[PDB]
Amino acid sequence: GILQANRVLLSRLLPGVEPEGLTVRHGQFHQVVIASDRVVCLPRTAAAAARLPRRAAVMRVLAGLDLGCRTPRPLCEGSALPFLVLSRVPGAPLEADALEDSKVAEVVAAQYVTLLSGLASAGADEKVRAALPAPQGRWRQFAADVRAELFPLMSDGGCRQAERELAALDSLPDITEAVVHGNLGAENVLWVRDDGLPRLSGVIDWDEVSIGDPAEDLAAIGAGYGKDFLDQVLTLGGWSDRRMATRIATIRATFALQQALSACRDGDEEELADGLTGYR
Amino acid sequence: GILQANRVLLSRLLPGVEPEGLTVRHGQFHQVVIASDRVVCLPRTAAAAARLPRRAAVMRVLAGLDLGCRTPRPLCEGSAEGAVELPFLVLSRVPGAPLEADALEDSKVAEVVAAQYVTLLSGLASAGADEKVRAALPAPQGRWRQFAADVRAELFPLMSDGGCRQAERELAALDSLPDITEAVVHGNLGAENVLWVRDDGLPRLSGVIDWDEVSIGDPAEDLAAIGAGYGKDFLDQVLTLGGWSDRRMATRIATIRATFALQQALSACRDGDEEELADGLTGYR
Amino acid sequence: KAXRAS
Ligand SMILES: Nc1ncnc2c1ncn2[C@@H]1O[C@H](COP(=O)(O)OP(=O)(O)OP(=O)(O)O)[C@@H](O)[C@H]1O
Repeated sequence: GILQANRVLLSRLLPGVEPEGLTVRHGQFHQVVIASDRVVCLPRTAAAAARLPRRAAVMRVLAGLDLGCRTPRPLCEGSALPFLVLSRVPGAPLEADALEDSKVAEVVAAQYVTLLSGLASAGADEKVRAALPAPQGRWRQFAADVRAELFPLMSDGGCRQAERELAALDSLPDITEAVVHGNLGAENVLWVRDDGLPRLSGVIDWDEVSIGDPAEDLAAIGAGYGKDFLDQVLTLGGWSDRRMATRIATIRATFALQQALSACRDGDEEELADGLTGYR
Repeated sequence: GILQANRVLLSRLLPGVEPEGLTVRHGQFHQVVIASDRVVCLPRTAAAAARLPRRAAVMRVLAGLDLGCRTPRPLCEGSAEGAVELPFLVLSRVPGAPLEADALEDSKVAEVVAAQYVTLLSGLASAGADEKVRAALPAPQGRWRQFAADVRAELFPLMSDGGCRQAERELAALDSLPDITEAVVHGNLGAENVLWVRDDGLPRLSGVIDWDEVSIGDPAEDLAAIGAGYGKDFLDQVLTLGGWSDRRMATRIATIRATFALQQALSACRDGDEEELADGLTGYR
Repeated sequence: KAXRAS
């Protein structure tokens, strides 16, 4: 298996730990080996091995930001196939059932605001801007990939309604003021319950991290938990103007296509079908 | 005492958490409150509250170092560092527990444990070269000369005549020591402040805590702490792997290691921990 | 993998 193949590395990084006891979350680009208090990122393709140095450097930069919560901190890096040991953020995700409690929502939203605030502030820092990437015309490049790859798979009516969504992207300004997680899903935000009310342990999965528009992350929160909750976060954070709502609404439309676009490339039939549900 | 007094503030910072089931460690300036996943530094005085802005900046710098392990991470805003005074400071709690001395009887545990100490101390040493870290952290001059004076002023009154004689022998060599300001020094790297995850396999270093006395200083200070706790053989192993087994370094450690008992006593005297003070003065009466 | 973006 994957554990047997890397037993030499695991014996070094995790001395005495039985490899077959561990779990391996086979992600998209990396193969993270889940240990008790840490994980071990390994590149699947050769291209991922080339980016791992800067990825490791990026993760260290994120570790020195005041986000009001933990992030995977680099512990070790080398070769054998390059590797990166990151700290395991404790706590589990939060289901939408919990937000039905009003007092919980206040707390959860407030800590989300503190997180997004820290990300916003960090984007101003010159050091952070140099460390992290900031692609120009990511949406127009995205639109071209969608038009190339997904349009053939879509219906006539689906292409119309898709083109309207891609048309909206050109209206958006190319903002690069804040740090953007890029995939701020519910399962990527970990929480501490059973002590008091939920307390944000930390965020994980920063593979789509960049300097960009913070609406992207707000949209992700809205995709996870919905209208009423996002409104609460916007009102507390003071991001409830029309232009911000427009940017959020516009970006959220692409989430279905982004799922399909990725699934198309890595031959995921279940994801591709789900992403194209409306578009055919 | 502290739990009851700051019940209202803690009820904000820790919503719905019963203060009855929270621990407290006494600090010189601050009063740390141990929750499950985080810690809250509470000023004893307004002077202590004025230091927290700078404290927050320091802990951020430590969180950015390559120590190969966790440190307490500021959970405040970034703009808290520019403030005049903070009523509190929240830090992330490092998971794991301390390690016993008897665990090191297994040689292969010592090899692993020492290697991770080396990774830590190597990280602190090379970070001390970085000029932004030097600018961030304090770097007092003639600290040894001053330390001896603080001991004679504060601790000698609590000591017997015999304890004072033995103290003088230990404090004598401090004036002769060179005032090194190279590495990032923890200042209290005792066994208790070094936490380990030992749930699977051999002990792995989780992280380090109590950076109240952190500074740019002599890396022999930290090595002395290790020597004080785990002893001769283990230290030498750490010195070998790290490559600090030279005669000069060994001599500095030997001198400081003798005074490390007094360092604990002086610390516990200032923060007012009677049991910790009794332990430190064990022998000095 | 997923509608948040992934
Ligand atoms: N710091 C971490 N702590 C705990 N689990 C983690 C951590 N980082 C990643 N994971 C695990 O990885 C899963 C998500 O995949 P991961 O973030 O490793 O993706 P990847 O392969 O690096 O690339 P991509 O983000 O493009 O999918 C999480 O659900 C979790 O199980």
